[PDB]
Amino acid sequence: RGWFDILDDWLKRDRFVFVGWSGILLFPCAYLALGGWLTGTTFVTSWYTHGLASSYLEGCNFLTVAVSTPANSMGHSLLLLWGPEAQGDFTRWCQLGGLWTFIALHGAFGLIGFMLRQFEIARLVGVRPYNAIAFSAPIAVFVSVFLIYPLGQSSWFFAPSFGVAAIFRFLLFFQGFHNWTLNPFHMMGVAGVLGGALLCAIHGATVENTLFQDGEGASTFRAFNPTQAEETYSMVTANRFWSQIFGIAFSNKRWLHFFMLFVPVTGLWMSAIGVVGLALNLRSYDFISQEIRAAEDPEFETFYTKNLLLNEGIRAWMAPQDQPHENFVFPEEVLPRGNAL
Amino acid sequence: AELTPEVLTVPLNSEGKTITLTEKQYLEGKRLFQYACASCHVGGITKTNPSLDLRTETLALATPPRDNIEGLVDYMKNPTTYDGEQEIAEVHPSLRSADIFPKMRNLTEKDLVAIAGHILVEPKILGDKWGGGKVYY
Amino acid sequence: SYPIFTVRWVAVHTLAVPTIFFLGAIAAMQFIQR
Amino acid sequence: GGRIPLWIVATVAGMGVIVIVGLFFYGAYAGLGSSL
Amino acid sequence: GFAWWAGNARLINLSGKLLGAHVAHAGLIVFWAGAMTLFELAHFIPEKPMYEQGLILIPHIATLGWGVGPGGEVVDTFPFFVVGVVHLISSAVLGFGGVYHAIRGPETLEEYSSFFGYDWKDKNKMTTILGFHLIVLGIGALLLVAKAMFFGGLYDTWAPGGGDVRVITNPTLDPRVIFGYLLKSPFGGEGWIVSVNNLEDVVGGHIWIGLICIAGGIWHILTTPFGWARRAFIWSGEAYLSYSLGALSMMGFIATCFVWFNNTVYPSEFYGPTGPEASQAQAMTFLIRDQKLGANVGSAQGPTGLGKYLMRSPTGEIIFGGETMRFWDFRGPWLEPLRGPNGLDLNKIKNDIQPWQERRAAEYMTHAPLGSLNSVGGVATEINSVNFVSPRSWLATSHFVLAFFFLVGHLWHAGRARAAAAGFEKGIDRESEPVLSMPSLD
Amino acid sequence: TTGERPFSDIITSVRYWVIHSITIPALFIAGWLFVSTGLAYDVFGTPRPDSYYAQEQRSIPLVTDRFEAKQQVETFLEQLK
Amino acid sequence: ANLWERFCNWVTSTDNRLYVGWFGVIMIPTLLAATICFVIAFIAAPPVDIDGIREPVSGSLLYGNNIITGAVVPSSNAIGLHFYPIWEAASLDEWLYNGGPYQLIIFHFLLGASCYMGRQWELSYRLGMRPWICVAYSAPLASAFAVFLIYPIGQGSFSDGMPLGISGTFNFMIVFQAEHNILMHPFHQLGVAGVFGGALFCAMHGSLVTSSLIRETTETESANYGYKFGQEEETYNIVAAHGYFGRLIFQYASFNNSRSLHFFLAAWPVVGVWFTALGISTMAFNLNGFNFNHSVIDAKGNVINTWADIINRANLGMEVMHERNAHNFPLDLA
Ligand code: CLA
Ligand code: CLA
Ligand code: CLA
Ligand code: CLA
Ligand code: CLA
Ligand SMILES: C=Cc1c(C)c2cc3nc(c4c5[nH]c(cc6nc(cc1[nH]2)C(C)=C6CC)c(C)c5C(=O)[C@@H]4C(=O)OC)[C@@H](CCC(=O)OC/C=C(\C)CCC[C@H](C)CCC[C@H](C)CCCC(C)C)[C@@H]3C
Ligand SMILES: CC1=C(/C=C/C(C)=C/C=C/C(C)=C/C=C/C=C(C)/C=C/C=C(C)/C=C/C2=C(C)CCCC2(C)C)C(C)(C)CCC1
Ligand SMILES: CC1=C(/C=C/C(C)=C/C=C/C(C)=C/C=C/C=C(C)/C=C/C=C(C)/C=C/C2=C(C)CCCC2(C)C)C(C)(C)CCC1
Ligand SMILES: CC1=C(/C=C/C(C)=C/C=C/C(C)=C/C=C/C=C(C)/C=C/C=C(C)/C=C/C2=C(C)CCCC2(C)C)C(C)(C)CCC1
Repeated sequence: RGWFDILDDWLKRDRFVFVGWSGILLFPCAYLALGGWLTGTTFVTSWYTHGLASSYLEGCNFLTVAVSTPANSMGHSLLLLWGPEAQGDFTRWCQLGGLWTFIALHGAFGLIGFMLRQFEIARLVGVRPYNAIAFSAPIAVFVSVFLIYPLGQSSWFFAPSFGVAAIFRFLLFFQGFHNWTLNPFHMMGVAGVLGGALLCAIHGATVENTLFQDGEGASTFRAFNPTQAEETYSMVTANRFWSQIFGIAFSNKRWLHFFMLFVPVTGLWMSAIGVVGLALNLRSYDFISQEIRAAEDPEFETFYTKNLLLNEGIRAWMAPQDQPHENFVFPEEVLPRGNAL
Repeated sequence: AELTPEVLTVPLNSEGKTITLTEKQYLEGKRLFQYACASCHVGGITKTNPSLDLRTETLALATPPRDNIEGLVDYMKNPTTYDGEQEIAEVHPSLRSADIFPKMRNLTEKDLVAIAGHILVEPKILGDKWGGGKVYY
Repeated sequence: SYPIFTVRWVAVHTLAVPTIFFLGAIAAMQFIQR
Repeated sequence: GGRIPLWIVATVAGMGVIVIVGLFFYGAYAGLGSSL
Repeated sequence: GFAWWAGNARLINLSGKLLGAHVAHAGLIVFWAGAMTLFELAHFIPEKPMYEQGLILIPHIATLGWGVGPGGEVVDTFPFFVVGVVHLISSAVLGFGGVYHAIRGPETLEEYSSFFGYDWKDKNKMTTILGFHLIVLGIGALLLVAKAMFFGGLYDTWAPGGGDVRVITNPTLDPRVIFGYLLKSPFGGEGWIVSVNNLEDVVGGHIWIGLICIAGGIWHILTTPFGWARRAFIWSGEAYLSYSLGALSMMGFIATCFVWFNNTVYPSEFYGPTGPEASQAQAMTFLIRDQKLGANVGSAQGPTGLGKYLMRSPTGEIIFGGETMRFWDFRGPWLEPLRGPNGLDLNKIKNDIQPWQERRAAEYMTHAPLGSLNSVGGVATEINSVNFVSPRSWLATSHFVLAFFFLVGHLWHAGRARAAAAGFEKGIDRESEPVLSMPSLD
Repeated sequence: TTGERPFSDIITSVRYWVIHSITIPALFIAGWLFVSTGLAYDVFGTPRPDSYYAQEQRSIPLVTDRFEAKQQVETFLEQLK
Repeated sequence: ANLWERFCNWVTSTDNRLYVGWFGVIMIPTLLAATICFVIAFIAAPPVDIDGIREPVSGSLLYGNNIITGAVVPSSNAIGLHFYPIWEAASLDEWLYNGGPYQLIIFHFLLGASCYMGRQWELSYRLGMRPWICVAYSAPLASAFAVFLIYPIGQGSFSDGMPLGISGTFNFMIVFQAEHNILMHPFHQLGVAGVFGGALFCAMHGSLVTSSLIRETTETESANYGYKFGQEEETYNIVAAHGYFGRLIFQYASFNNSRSLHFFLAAWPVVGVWFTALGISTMAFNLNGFNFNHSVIDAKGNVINTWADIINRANLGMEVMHERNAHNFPLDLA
């Protein structure tokens, strides 16, 4: 019964918000990532890193406000407050993009803290730790996208900035420069997310329409008791229904709920891998066979060659404002354009 | 930067006399321009004839010159083609055609100056964006 | 016989307090003109 | 102890959000960020 | 049985309280029709087209021929005011009937009176209420006939001279015409009933529908439903709510297409040009501009080999080139003067275009029904400046959304009506699960 | 169920609203002042509407050095003095 | 015993391995027609002049496409919204050049899929079920109607409906963004919310049920064998799941009623997708995403760009390049 054990006691008390040992990492870091994002979006500009306004103070609304990435010139600098870039000056630190590293790193340690909490609470309660395991998928996306991707690039400048329209911009960048929609790892992600949403909706709907009549009321919610031993819907009728509508159905509730874990988690992991490739401009940009034929045969046209024309438009039209440090000057006559437009 | 009188100062006539608008006048003219003109001249272009714009250099070479308050107030009364040779009130909003262009009816003479002033100030602020088109959005 | 200050008290005010301050600043902001 | 009826708390809080968010939408049309 | 969030289902068998709900809701509808109009009129500026002003109800009144003269120029604003006031006033009376029947009046009607009281499963009573409402509907449709023929007429965008209010003296009664509309393809160049392009057919169809409605109203009063009908339908309040949710849904989709395509009962003078119209107007505008410059629009080959201004539709008709080739089915009063029987006539184009046609095309091209949710006008890459979203987009989008949700409402209530009728809407009896007495599939 | 005071019981209590009818507007006013005084601009370095560009300038003042970047935006800020 | 009553009995029989039903009577031929036509066109259709400008786009495998780039190409802009059955063509060669298969496929598919929804209602009634699973499916169905029918109706052409192909899909979503700024449209944002949240709650619910399986097996066998089909007891401990999840967040952000939970599971994605389907359906009538281009300017009136202006620059590059030969006049009004 020493101090360590006394603190364990106190951390693990059953209270409205459980603390745990993981709370020591989670809570400060989660609160600081979120404070940094609300602080930056309210007050802080992107003028010096990006030539953009990005805060409510400047006239931005909820969609356009962002905590923007540091200037490309900062490389992959940690941009510590006390570091040689900002030399302790909090004002300069904001103006140089320090809040982006602040948010990203405190955010990274918070996700760790959060998944530690999932492990901690599951051990204390005596459940298997599959919810923690599932949470590995959001971690993978976060690190690959916000950390790995810009680390393979020239700077943090090219990571996503923390904001609604700034993320939209990130999406469009990845189409035009990486042709990310063509990437089978994104496609596997798409099918995991869409497959997830489908499973979510189809499983909720099935339970609600194979219910057992357990209460007298038109409102079927009242007739469930959290401690009842009985399944509250018929798996048998659900199974016959889906077998006759769709041909196959689930017959094993355990497989079903595992598959629900499996689909979206795997989807996310696959997309993380592909972003890791893009860290290196290692893209699924082209099909070589298509380019060779099309170079030689100017009547050959597919949706594949149509979409690269659009990526070419995107790059040339957005690059100068989206990468100001490159001092891209594209005179009117070099801009790719179709007829009339 | 801000809306200083140097920028709010524009040619009155071809002689070279000048006039210094007020902020109020400039915003008056910007508002009036959105009301009566932007549907075709948003950002200084002309959607129904992209070949003719409201850049100052273009107005300078119009016949008669239109890079000044007098020439613009006149144009809003009796608009001509670019070489001056035909009056186009029948197809261009103007006081002379406020019967067919009803928005022009409640435009007073100071309204016309504020519209003209807006047109001459905006290129000094927006630069090549004024009448440059989507390339500069 | 309830406690007043709890861990709970603290998490609530850790968020609620700067939320209001922030709402006041963003309110003042709607009257800024160029 | 439990004096203010909860339904009153809810309506007044309710209209306080409406009010503040209305201000933000009004601000979209006035001043900074209005295009004007 | 029902929770607070399905609480209005507590009124299903409380006919007096449920009348209160309906009449109080009818009050809300008249209130908004009145209040909205007064809002629109208080904000209306006559110098400006209605479609630059966010107006959806003043356009409906002008269309009936009040307040406007030739060109759609507004002459008198008082008809608009009157319409607002009388709707607004009337809603206090429906409000009053509503709150009374919902709170103070008899909870159920069938004891105070065997006339107003009803049971949902009384197939005779229900068809009689149907009939009364059919007759009302019938009269309503004739009210429009009366206005068009005996009280001042309707606005006619096709009137020779730019449009004007005209009395309809020769409504179309020929059933080959009236009903022919109902058998045209809904596809392009046909457009089912959305293609009605003259007020004679509009007024004549309303003669027919009024008659038919009055007739069917009398029919359903005198009859009870036949056996094949008795066995095909679910007879309950929720079932009937479902039937009408479906019908409203279908009507809503039709209305969407009406306001989007039709420039006759939604004149473009008031509502703005249609999508197709604006797109035709652009090709017209540059055709006009370029030919004034000397260009030979008939002989000008465009990038693709297709004519730059003028080409052939798949059935040969001469039409505008560019992407608007898809819009060659458009007809509008500003364009038809140029149409000969092969389509657009090169000689009328060379020689007979007028300043007013030029003006109209320039206007409609710069008022195409494109804009952002925050009412920035034009293509989505356009800069701020023009505050504008066409009334047609506002009316198309709103009613698509409502039509859709009423279709979901139909499915929700129709499915539920079936299951409540068969007795398993609350779930599966564990002791008698139908599937457990059925053979296995394999 | 864990021993803290129920939330529903607090916000209807008279004592609660006696404190918070002060503490909430005070915080709302504090935040107002943070902005209305101009302090928020100076703390964070956020440009005021008149100080994005110098008068005849349309160059963004974009940071271009890693270890001289502090001196760079300091230079740009004096090009408004 | 009467012939027709016996036919009706077979149509509605719950003993057919696959339910037929009256909705099935329409669905089976329409979906066979659409499936068979699609399969043949994907492999072998010749190029289709999608944009009406005599610039045919090759979509099938035998014409130099792979699985990723091939598509059944939408019908000609020259046709617009006109109905183009085979028998309206001079010949199959004409019908193929102008993109007839697309119409045949999409009209049969939308019918057949509509009837699929109806079929979900009908078997639900024959089996004594509650009825609303079909309501869940109306969300994907609405989505398909938006991109194959609604958006074409408002833009005036099936040439702007979504291609039946992988890269054609991408083409459609890039052009949609240029012309409608769909990213900045609240209804698309609700779609993402509905799709991301759907995936999240799929994971959550799967991981929580999986976490709280009751030990019924040894370490050498799949846990799945701890559940037997049709067993009457539940196979996980929902109080244990509530106790873990309520403590992961706080008690009252966690469900203890399995009915409310599974209804929440159903509603969130269904409604999000209704909205994103409605986004497409209303951008069909060009009520586009929020436009904040040049919304922030300084004291002089210089434009201060935001992230919205960067988005715009990207949108503009899409705009000017798409259908690069099809536009003769300066605005792309549809
Ligand atoms: C507890 C969780 C936690 C975690 C995990 C972090 C983690 C981080 N923070 Mg954050 N921070 C926290 C809480 C936390 N912070 C709190 C509570 C505050 C409020 C003050 C802040 C405020 C804050 C700011 C303002 C900044 C960070 C930054 C950082 C980063 C750099 C930290 C670093 O280099 O440490 C270095 C120090 C250590 C690792 C300590 C090691 C302990 C040594 C080994 C013991 C030495 C003892 C000594 C020898 C004995 C006595 C000696 C003698 C003199 C007597 C990192 C991502 C920076 C950042 O994000 O930049 C982008 C940054 O600028 N933090
Ligand atoms: C168009 C909207 C509408 C209408 C017309 C009704 C109408 C009705 N509801 Mg429903 N309801 C609605 C929406 C609506 N509801 C919504 C949105 C919800 C979800 C929150 C519910 C939830 C709900 C429940 C849970 C129940 C009802 C019940 C009822 C009925 C009796 C209520 C009663 O006794 O009031 C009692 C209320 C009062 C005495 C308060 C005052 C109310 C008045 C009418 C305010 C009017 C003010 C107005 C400005 C004055 C104008 C006066 C002038 C015209 C002279 C009544 C027919 C009840 C029922 O079925 O009873 C069997 C019931 O139990 N409703
Ligand atoms: C469709 C709507 C509707 C329906 C079915 C009913 C039905 C009923 N009402 Mg309710 N009521 C309504 C609307 C409705 N009312 C409205 C709008 C008001 C406010 C004006 C009232 C105010 C009201 C009161 C104050 C009372 C009732 C009562 C009753 C019951 C007996 C009425 C009777 O014998 O009148 C017999 C016939 C008449 C009175 C003839 C009236 C002729 C009408 C006014 C002309 C109709 C013209 C046209 C259809 C209306 C449109 C005009 C407009 C477009 C300009 C009965 C169940 C009574 C009750 O139940 O008490 C316990 C009662 O005291 N009602
Ligand atoms: C609100 C309007 C309305 C409603 C709800 C009803 C409701 C009813 N009618 Mg009445 N009816 C009405 C108006 C209405 N009627 C009018 C105005 C008339 C006069 C013409 C009639 C004349 C009438 C007769 C003569 C009969 C009924 C009968 C019935 C009952 C059976 C309905 C049925 O099976 O239809 C279902 C319809 C079918 C199964 C076949 C319809 C096929 C059409 C072509 C479908 C088209 C759908 C398509 C998508 C839309 C395009 C339209 C097309 C022309 C292009 C039911 C109570 C029957 C009954 O029992 O009466 C006592 C009966 O014999 N009705
Ligand atoms: C004529 C139209 C009509 C009528 C009379 C009914 C009637 C009824 N419905 Mg149906 N329903 C309809 C249309 C209709 N519905 C449509 C179009 C849908 C599609 C979504 C549904 C879907 C539906 C469901 C899913 C259920 C019902 C149910 C019911 C019953 C109780 C509903 C209740 O108390 O609501 C109470 C009202 C509320 C809880 C408030 C809802 C408010 C909506 C969601 C928000 C809209 C907000 C607005 C657009 C923007 C806000 C702006 C802000 C500034 C305020 C009642 C018999 C219930 C049932 O089956 O019981 C028999 C039920 O479970 N309805
Ligand atoms: C954008 C999509 C998205 C969001 C917003 C999101 C959000 C969340 N998911 C959580 C959980 C989960 N997510 C899961 C699966 C998934 N989650 C997904 C997608 C998302 N998940 C997908 C698609 C899946 C499917 C595999 C699982 C399985 C779980 C959980 O178990 C867990 C939970 O409890 O869910 C109910 C919660 C973690 C809370 C937390 O860490 O607190 C601590 C907060 C911390 C550490 C701060 C992190 C700081 C972040 C990373 C950077 C800063 C962000 C800014 C402040 C805001 C930026 C906003 C602009 C970008 C617009 C949180 C509600
Ligand atoms: C960064 C930093 C830091 C920290 C910070 C913090 C921690 C902050 C916090 C902050 C916060 C914490 C904030 C908050 C705010 C919030 C807000 C601003 C909110 C808003 C809201 C709203 C507006 C909403 C509304 C609504 C709507 C709209 C709808 C729905 C409903 C509701 C009501 C929700 C320090 C110092 C360490 C130092 C370093 C740097
Ligand atoms: C039952 C119920 C309900 C409902 C209710 C309702 C819906 C109501 C109605 C109501 C109504 C619906 C109302 C109405 C009203 C009206 C009024 C009261 C009017 C007024 C007017 C006036 C008085 C006029 C005046 C004027 C003139 C004459 C001229 C111009 C100007 C002016 C405007 C000034 C609720 C939900 C709540 C809940 C439960 C129960
Ligand atoms: C006014 C007008 C007009 C005319 C119109 C008319 C005269 C219409 C008619 C209409 C009609 C004449 C309609 C009808 C409709 C029908 C329907 C809509 C029906 C439906 C049906 C159902 C829904 C069924 C169901 C079922 C089945 C199928 C089986 C068994 C079961 C049941 C019965 C459920 C015109 C355009 C010239 C012009 C302008 C104005």
